[PDB]
Amino acid sequence: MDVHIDNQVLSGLGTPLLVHLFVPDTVMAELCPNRVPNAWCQTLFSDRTGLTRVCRVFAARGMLPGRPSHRGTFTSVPVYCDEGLPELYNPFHVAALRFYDELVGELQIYYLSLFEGAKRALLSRVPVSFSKTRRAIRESRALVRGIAHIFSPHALYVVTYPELSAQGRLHRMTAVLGAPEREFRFLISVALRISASFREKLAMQAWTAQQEIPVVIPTSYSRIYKNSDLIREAFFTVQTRVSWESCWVKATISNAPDACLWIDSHPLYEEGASAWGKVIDSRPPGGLVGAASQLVALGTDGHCVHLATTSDGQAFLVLPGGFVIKGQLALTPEERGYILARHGIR
Amino acid sequence: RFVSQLRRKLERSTHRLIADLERLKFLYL
Amino acid sequence: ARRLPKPTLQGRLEADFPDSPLLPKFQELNQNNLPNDVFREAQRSYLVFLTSQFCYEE
Amino acid sequence: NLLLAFNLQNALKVLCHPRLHTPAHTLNSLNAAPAPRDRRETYSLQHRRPNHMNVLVIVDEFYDNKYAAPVTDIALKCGLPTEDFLHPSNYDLLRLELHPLYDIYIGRDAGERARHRAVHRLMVGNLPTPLAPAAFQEARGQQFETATSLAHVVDQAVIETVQDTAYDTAYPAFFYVVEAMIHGFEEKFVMNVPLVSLCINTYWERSGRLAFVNSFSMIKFICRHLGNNAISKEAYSMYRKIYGELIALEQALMRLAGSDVVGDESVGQYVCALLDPNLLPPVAYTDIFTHLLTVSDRAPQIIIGNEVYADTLAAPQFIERVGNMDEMAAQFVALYGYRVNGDHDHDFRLHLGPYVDEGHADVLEKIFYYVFLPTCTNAHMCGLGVDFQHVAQTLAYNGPAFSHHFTRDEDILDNLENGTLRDLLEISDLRPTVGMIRDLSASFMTCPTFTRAVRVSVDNDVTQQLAPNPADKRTEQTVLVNGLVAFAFSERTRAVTQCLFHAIPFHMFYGDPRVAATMHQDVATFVMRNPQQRAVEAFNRPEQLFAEYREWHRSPMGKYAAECLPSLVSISGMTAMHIKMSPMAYIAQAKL
Amino acid sequence: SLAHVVDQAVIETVQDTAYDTAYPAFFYVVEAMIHGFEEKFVMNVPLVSLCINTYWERSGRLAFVNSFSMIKFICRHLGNNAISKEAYSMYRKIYGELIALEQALMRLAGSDVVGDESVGQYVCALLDPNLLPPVAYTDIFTHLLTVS
Amino acid sequence: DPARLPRDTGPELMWAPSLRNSLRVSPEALELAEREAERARSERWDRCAQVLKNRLLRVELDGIMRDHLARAEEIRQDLDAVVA
Amino acid sequence: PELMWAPSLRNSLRVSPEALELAEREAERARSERWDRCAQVLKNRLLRVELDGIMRDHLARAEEIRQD
Repeated sequence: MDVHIDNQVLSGLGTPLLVHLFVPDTVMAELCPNRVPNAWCQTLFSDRTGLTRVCRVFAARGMLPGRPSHRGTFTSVPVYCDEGLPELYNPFHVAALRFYDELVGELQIYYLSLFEGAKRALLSRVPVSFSKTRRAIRESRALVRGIAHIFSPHALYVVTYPELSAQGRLHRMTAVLGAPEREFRFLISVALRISASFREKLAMQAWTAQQEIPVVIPTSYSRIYKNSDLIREAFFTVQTRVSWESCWVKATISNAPDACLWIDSHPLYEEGASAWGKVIDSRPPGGLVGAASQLVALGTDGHCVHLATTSDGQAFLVLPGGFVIKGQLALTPEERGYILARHGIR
Repeated sequence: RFVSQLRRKLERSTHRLIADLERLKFLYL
Repeated sequence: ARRLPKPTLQGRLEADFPDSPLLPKFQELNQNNLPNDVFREAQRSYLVFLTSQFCYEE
Repeated sequence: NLLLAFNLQNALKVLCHPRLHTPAHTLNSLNAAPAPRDRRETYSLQHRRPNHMNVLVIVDEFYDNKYAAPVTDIALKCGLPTEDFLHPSNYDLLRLELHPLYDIYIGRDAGERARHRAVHRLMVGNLPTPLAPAAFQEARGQQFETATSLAHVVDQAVIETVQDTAYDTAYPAFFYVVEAMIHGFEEKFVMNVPLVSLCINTYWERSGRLAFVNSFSMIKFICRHLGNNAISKEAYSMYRKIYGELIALEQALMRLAGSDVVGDESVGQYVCALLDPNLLPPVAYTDIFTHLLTVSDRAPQIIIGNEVYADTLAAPQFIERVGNMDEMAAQFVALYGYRVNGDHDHDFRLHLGPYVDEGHADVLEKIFYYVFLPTCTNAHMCGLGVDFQHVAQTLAYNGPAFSHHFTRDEDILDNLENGTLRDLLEISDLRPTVGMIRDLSASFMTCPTFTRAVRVSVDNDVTQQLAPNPADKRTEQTVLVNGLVAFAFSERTRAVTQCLFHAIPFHMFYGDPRVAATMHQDVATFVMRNPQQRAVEAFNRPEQLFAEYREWHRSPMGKYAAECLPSLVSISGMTAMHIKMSPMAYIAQAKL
Repeated sequence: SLAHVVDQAVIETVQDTAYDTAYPAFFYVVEAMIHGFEEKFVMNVPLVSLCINTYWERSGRLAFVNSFSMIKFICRHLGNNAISKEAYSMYRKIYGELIALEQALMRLAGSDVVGDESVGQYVCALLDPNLLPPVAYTDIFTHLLTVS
Repeated sequence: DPARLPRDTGPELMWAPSLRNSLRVSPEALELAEREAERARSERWDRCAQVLKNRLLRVELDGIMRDHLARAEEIRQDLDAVVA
Repeated sequence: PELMWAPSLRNSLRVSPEALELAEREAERARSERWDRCAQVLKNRLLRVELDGIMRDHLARAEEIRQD
């Protein structure tokens, strides 16, 4: 319970009330491989979308709960959406975290899964952490309760405990949707406009390939890939469930820091949720010929479609087979600032 | 004083029963 | 998405044994909400349910 | 000139270090290699979760229009001896065998870089037949017999009679429907004492060998009940010897375990795999799924058709108990309406019994299903699944059991009509008089509706939980709920029972294509087109049902069980190869 | 590791069965009649069980081991006390030994595969589909030149 | 204007055939994956049919479960007002 | 021998005018199905997290039962 009293006196500037929680290792293992993170709070609104300041959450892992039943990581969620009096709760209201060590993996949590279980679980001197002395005397089992998670179907333990007035006001609060409805529709909107840009670039040209990346191709390429076999190019737009892991936003976050290339690569047909948001590097002493080795290793991928984004506002789609279709990236810069505030600072 | 026992056992029987109805609801979906 | 093939179950029992005490507890069903063969097999299932009921109570 | 001995115990100062058990260094060395293996496998890497729930669509769909028959590398290893395993022609298999605790696979380059992934070899028998041949395992079993002073109560005779029992082509399929209707309940079994007391008696008089060995619940009930001169004496002595074998073997395994504890819990769950409660038996009629969630420190996840159920408080949402049949009399028609007006695909409700409170802590049926049965019978049985509605329509839409004015003690075979029960009872030739068929049909009031298969994924032990990849510290295991494992089928049996049973090749011991091709006319074409798949080690199985890498019993166990001679030494060798490869497993192996 | 489920005594029975110069010719006219398939076989089940069980007693040896399809049926259709235990156990031993030798050949040929088909037709003549049994009653020919 | 060649190996030049500029394709594995994924796509269409119907069933179910409490509340408020 | 077309930048794809305009429409048809299936399972867990609230409120009202 070390992180509980570690960000309860630090996050009190940006947030009135702080919640203490657990994440099991089993539920967040598909967020990040090999438990590489060791956070950033950004609660987005359901009907009142906007943008909010980012709050920092101190989390430390590898340390168990008081229960021996499950052993997982520690976390905390700030609650600061409730304007003025926090007696109102916003229902169907997400809270999004950016847990990280070196930014990797994302977590989304409803306020309703949080708050329903929070009521369910119930000549100087040196300065003393009065919260630390008050935390130490509870030390019991029923402070922690297991609550199912609506995003990912697992039990997420919250630890609340009759500590002080700050949690004391918390369980007395009650009040009388569309928060994940927007982010899917937004990403599919920009994916539809990108596929329309590729449609008009294939239309103003002949229906042909320019083949930016060289790779050798067999004679049976029109057989083993059928005539107008755009099955992957059909279903590409359904396969992009994520955006903030995608390389599509990696160009927009890298405009201010200069310009490299980013790759969203997907399986020809359901071979696995492959890869999102990687780098093609010209900075290190691998150099431009080292980046060209990566790009020909990209074009030689015979079982994956590829999408390329540049940081300067251009988008490409590399077919398996070295073929490519040029395209444009440009969008209304309100959504640029929207994504830039969704990730971090403007 | 005999009204404060049968009434109490019957409302205990219905407060277990409304939980049984929500359990039948969880049995449905 | 599918179940096993059906067993044989030749003939009908209700057209053979009118002296069955579970026969008055048989006709609480409805033909007119479904075709004839699916209602027939639903009648088979209800009859074997009530047969198991009679064997269990005895 | 002092004659210093070098035991195993003096090597525990190096064999018990965690650096031998983390594959993180060797996966760093494999994934930084400039030229990985080109031949990738993609057959049983990851258990994909099913969306539906009935397994007949999974089996039928898996074998429908299938012409690809790929095999995994672990099955490719244990099919050739030592001398050619180290040959330079087999470098493609030698390239990945580089750690005894880890059979590292490569997977696929479906993303960007194909990463060498390491799954931990749990028990010592998962070493390949090249680097640990079968005669070495039988001789280690003979070391185990003298190290614990085991007293084998079974002779050769009981082993050979269960052996040619499971090689009987004309095994009575009516015994399957008796096992299916009782399905491991005490109060249901006492309803069928004059049923099975006639069944195994007439099987003992017709063929001389014993019946009902294809389920632990039936032989345990035969050990508890029916000793009152119900069966003949020589038939009952086989069942008594079989049940004495499991308690004697468990006593030998705890003599191996020793009287030392870590913290407060015993060490017996670390050294062996049978004494580990987190291993589950492959067939569960009563509840154990809520039981191990209360006793395990490692967190299990009983995945029921992509529904997780990782915590113990959400018990009735996923699994309901049927209890005994007396309190269900208010909800008989309610359960029938759940049968006929329920959508069983996308139904994530488990219909089980209560957890029985025995002192054994679930080790005896694990022993019987894992070290006894696939060695006395050389891995030649499969786990079928019943439809309870079709057998319910079979046992009650007959003549005499419906009328109730047909008297009890008359033969049923001369007045039953020409239904499927007639050809079921004709090929088996027993004479169950009506009335013992009546309560047999009346058991349907609290039989389940379908035999669902479920993938319990328990984490490893803390000694061998050192992989960096958090998806491979889990070793999954399928368990076929409410269905019985069963022997080979006649074609006469299969034609009259295709509307009753469907086969599920779910386990390494219990997915076998010699038996599956009998009672399923889809794999009967599949092994007709791919006859090399007829071996139990190279048989293809649905990866949404059986993930071979993510499994407790891998293909070397199937190689040993298929080719062991069924006798005492094979049983002791199989129970001696279920020892884990933990550091304290090395400690308790060095002590004895 | 081919396990022999057959024993020496069963080999002695089938040997002096074939060496019996007094073999009843009624089995031969029956096998003329019940050629091949099982639907013709299931209408003569009391006949074949009678003439097997009287030859299990008039002599000691067994009968109907001249053809394979009879062993295939008697392993799978009889066994309901139509014939005696001592006679039926021999046929069960024979049909167990045949599948035992089959699995021995499949453990010899191994998990090798070339041209998405096994090497069993190349490693062994007895696993080749182009080898035929000399006694044939079904359409093995038209089945053969679709798989060959 | 293309030209057809069997083989080469390992150039520095970017537009030059090789074994390293060869795309590793397998027609059999991709076709099976496609045929199976097509089946999965087909099964994906027919889950969006009758949640309207199950929603109507749960609506009438909560109606008849509100019926029991609407029954019980007035009977519980009748049995305590006889104290006068 | 097997012949491989050498990489030139005049190597055209096999000409695809009709490929994409039905493809994006069937893609969005599958996409709406994916989205409302995810919304259905979201609403299922959402009704299961709200249902325990009214039961906890009823078990809180069961306190006043114990003194009556």
